[PDB]
Amino acid sequence: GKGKPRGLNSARKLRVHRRNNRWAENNYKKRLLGTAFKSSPFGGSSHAKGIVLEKLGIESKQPNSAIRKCVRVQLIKNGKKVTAFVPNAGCLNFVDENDEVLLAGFGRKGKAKGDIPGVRFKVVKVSGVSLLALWKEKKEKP
Amino acid sequence: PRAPRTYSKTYSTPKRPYESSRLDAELKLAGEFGLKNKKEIYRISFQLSKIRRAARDLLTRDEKDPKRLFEGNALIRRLVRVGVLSEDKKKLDYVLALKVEDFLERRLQTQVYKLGLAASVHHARVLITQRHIAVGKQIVNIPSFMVRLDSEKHIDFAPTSPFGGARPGRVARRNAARK
Amino acid sequence: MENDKGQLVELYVPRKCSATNRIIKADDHASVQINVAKVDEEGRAIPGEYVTYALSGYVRSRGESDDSLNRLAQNDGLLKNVWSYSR
Amino acid sequence: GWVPVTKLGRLVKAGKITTIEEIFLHSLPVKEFQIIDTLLPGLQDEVMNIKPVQKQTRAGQRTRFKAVVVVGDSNGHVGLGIKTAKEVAGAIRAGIIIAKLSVIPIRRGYWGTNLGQPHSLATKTTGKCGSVTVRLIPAPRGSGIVASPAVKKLLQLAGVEDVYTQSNGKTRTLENTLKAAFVAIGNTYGFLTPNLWAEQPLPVSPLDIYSDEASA
RNA sequence: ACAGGGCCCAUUCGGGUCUUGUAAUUGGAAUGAGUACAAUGUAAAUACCUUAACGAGGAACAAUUGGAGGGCAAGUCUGGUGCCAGCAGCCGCGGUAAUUCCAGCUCCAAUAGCGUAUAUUAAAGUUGUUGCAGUUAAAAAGCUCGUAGUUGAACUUUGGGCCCGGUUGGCCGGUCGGAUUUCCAACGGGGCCUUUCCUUCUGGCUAACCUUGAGUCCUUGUGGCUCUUGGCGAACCAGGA
RNA sequence: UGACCCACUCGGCACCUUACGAGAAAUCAAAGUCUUUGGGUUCUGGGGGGAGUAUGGUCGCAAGGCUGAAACUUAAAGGA
Repeated sequence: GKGKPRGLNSARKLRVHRRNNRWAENNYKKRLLGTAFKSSPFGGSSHAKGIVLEKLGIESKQPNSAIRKCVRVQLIKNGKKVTAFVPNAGCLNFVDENDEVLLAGFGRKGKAKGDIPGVRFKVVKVSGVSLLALWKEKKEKP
Repeated sequence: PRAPRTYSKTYSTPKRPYESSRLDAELKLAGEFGLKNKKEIYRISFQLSKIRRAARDLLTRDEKDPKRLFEGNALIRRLVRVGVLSEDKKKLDYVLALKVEDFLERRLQTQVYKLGLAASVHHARVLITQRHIAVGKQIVNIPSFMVRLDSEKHIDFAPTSPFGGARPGRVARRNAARK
Repeated sequence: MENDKGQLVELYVPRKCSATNRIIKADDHASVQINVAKVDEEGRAIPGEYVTYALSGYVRSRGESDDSLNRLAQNDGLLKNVWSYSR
Repeated sequence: GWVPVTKLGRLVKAGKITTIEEIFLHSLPVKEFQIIDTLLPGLQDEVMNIKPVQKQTRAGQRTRFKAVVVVGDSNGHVGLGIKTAKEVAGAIRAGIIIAKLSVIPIRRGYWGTNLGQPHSLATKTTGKCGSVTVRLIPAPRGSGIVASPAVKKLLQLAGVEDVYTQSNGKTRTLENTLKAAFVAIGNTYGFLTPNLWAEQPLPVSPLDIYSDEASA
């Protein structure tokens, strides 16, 4: 006689005692307050527009040393101030201050990647022309 | 607005992606049967996986119930017409013991090969894309065709075609216009 | 177990404890099968002819067997007494 | 040379016994291994997992290389064993034997629609080790071998061809997994369906039927 | 021009005769990207398609972007630097011979297209109903009662009897590759009857044979359907109860 | 009659032994009947911290409880 009511008329007490439970399970937490719209940068999104400030330097977390390349942004929305991260080379160079940049996630949700600490985004485009190209030289910049 | 026109993909990919398991039985397929891309091994795979349940579905009606027989005897005769399964096997039952590999022989791609009119499997194909082969007096330009058993004997070469008629064929309006 | 057309299609038929019509599943060791015996009408052991019966492992563990046979060759047609279906 | 040992060995060299289904009927032991070499030759091997341990000495860490080995053919015959050893070249090896004494039938059979030529099991079975639970289930025709790479493997060698599966069951334990699954197929035979009930009537044991050859 | 990877002989050369190949001399052929008469096209042109004239020899008419420890294809090449420059999505290189940095040669991958950042997807059985985990990894409420919610033992025609027909599968192909009959398996399905609701009454409706007024083409006959008369109601109109 | 012995049972409170099973294992007659994945239903968790804090809302006289963030930071923290 495990812990649940079982007979026939035990609809009522079931549609409640899952709907309570669900709570805790983290996911169903995000989706009811859902956080996504109020908290976090993109709100209910995937991508966005921003414009750079400084070119900050963030060393490592440690089993590592690794002085990586990050940029503060200004979005073109809530305004948060965010940092974000660059790929490939130096990549830095090609992000010349107060330029237009196109930001996206980091495929991890929330969370925070690899050897970087409070950091949660990547730089996809600039000006809107790739980075991918303004490192495999299929275009160049204005 | 208008009747929004209706369409299902045929493909159903795999559940695990990579495997030196199943992989090195596609490349034993392609290959041996012509084909091209993996977007063939998986078309079929779907359409067998399609039929397969309409059996499962039945079997679980009783036997004898109207629906079960009708499809079976309508289901079956659809596969007798395409050569797929024999005469002698059709109880129902049994269509289940049909692996990928039976269907492939009844693709025009290869039925040409066997009707040799083709060096290897290849010379079996350009041979289809290039308007060359023909069923009635009618061209077909697509490897995946599926051989309807009672045609088969009517498989050509057409009037149009260069290998049975209307003219020599381009490269010949050249060896006769430089001596 | 069999086909459509009377073809026994199996590895074998399992042998089944003789008092307990469970099963004997390959690698039992515990495993016995008895070969008691009969007398001929005389202190002479009858040869090439005997009873049979077949213990699981099952019950070797539980004391059981001694009282299970003492049902059965009294229950068969040799022994007299010791045993009771009314305890 | 083979050579022999025990009453059971001698017999099969000579060949007073023929098939493996003698031996699971009377349900013998098995100590020697050649005992199923002469018989089943069909037999083929397969290596699943070669992992290091470890028993950790005063200025070092000892190691072996569990292998774990599965053997059989197509026809209802699986083999399974697990001999650690040191270096691979005892470790597999006297795994391969470890499995061979553990050959075990199965009891391929019908889904429904009786038809002609066994493809699936007879019935639902389950197995348990520590954590894993395996729920093999009979599936109709070439449905498929519905499971992990490894289980597929086991189940091929043991044809068998088609059957649904499911786990529970930490099945990053390649070793406690197979342990289990194995203990279920080996247990098809250890499940009364109507078609057995017809009481069979005991043969006579080899241990005193060829009693004289069986000794010096 | 050599180098060869074969072969036929090698009593030792080496040639050789079917072959790829490193070439820094090579010479005949081939085209359009661009240029451009005309026609075209175009309301009007540009372009396309056509095409006279032109136009391919490397210093052209020149193809790039990203890497070359691992992940992950591919440099334990040369040069500089010495935990400083710098790289590195993560593991990590760099503190005097750096397979990672700067750069030379060399190779690898995509290739008129590559990279880069962001968001999303699959990967994710790390949101899960199918498919998770909750003895200690992060998780069984302190324990019990409870209004909802949710589930809820079994039992109320089974069996048998006759029909008649479909359309898969055999056995004849009946024939100048498909038409169908007997032989005959599978399999559905309508009847009807065995104590058998079919909401059921007023007509019209009958549609079927319990009918049979006559009988017989032909295998010495439960193989074949032309005809009105008593009598089948659910093949169905249409008002109700 | 009662204590007792034994035979049997139903209900306990545990224990030994196996492992056919399960597991990352240590071990487990339940953590078994789970990739052969599904008897009934209530709670909970989804990397480590920040922190069961700040906040609001509430029960208490108070101690305090129940409810319960985020920014930021980080490549491990952990189990056997």
